[PDB]
Amino acid sequence: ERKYLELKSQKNLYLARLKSAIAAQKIEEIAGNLDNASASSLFERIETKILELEAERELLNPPPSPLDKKFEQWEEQQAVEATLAAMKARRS
Amino acid sequence: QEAPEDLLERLLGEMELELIELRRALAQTIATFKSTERQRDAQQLIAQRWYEKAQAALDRGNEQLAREALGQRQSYQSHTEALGKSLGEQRALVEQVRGQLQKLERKYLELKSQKNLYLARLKSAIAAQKIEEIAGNLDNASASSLFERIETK
Amino acid sequence: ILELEAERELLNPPPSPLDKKFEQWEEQQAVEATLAAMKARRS
Amino acid sequence: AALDRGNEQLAREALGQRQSYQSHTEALGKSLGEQRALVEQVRGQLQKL
Amino acid sequence: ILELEAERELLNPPPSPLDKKFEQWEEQQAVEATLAAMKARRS
Repeated sequence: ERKYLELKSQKNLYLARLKSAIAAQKIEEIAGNLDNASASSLFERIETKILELEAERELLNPPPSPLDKKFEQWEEQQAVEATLAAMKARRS
Repeated sequence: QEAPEDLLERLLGEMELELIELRRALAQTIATFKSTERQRDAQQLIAQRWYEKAQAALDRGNEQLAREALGQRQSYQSHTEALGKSLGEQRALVEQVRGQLQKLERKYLELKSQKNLYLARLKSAIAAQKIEEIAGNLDNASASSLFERIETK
Repeated sequence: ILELEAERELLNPPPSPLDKKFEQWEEQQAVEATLAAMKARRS
Repeated sequence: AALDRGNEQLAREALGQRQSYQSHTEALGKSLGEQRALVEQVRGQLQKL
Repeated sequence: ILELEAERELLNPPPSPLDKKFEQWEEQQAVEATLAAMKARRS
């Protein structure tokens, strides 16, 4: 009788360890499914879909060339300069 | 294949069941641990009571009866030493096990915190590719779509 | 009762024994400071 | 307050305890900064949208 | 439990013992620096 209850006393302890162990391997398995490139999973594998879909947007409508960026930036800086230059000169 | 994003809600939702499932069991361990603690004290008190009887039995010059009582106490004492050893070993596990879960809870919510952020990006991305797809359906001759293809009619 | 009681501990962890010492130590000085000034205030 | 009255041993434990919290402050603060660009950037497309 | 526990190690390798020394060494100086300035700040 004493031996039987002793085994039952320790029975639930391992169940907690195994169930925690079962959860322990599940948590990092799910975290592994959302880890860095070492696993290449959803958290990093779904953002790729954003990029490829984003890349598609570029192909359909090509972005303006960097030359025009300089043109608009250069002219706008002179455009604002011309407006303020005449404005401050207009002040007197 | 099922939508990967829908799983994230299910995985964390399913995981949350595991968390509470894990947490409930942890309570069972401590309660059983506390119970075993009571038995050691209860049996020790019995041994102490046996010692008290030995003191009274030893008094009045009757030593033969005391010897039997002392021998009887040894049987109980064996359990005290044996059970006490078991209690000490379990202390590390009950303390250690809480450590993983304590880190687990913080980690779990952190993943859930960032879960909705990507959903916004993807849903915006889904809309982002839809808007220029519709605009592409109404773009210039580069696509030759309704906005330019209906005027041909 | 114990396992349900154990659950209560897990949900809201009890304060660490360090704070018990902090409150006990400061309170003993806090009461000491109040009574020390009070008895000194008597004269 | 613990450092006061010449009790330095207790202060060391408190300072060590603060480090655990401080780690989260640094860690969480880094995450907040990264998200700032996305929340600002995302509104840009919709504003044009 | 061990083999499943061993799997956890493989998926996410634990930090090397070198960093343990780095954090332990710097933290001991970090707390030392804070308390050294704190006690010096006392006077």
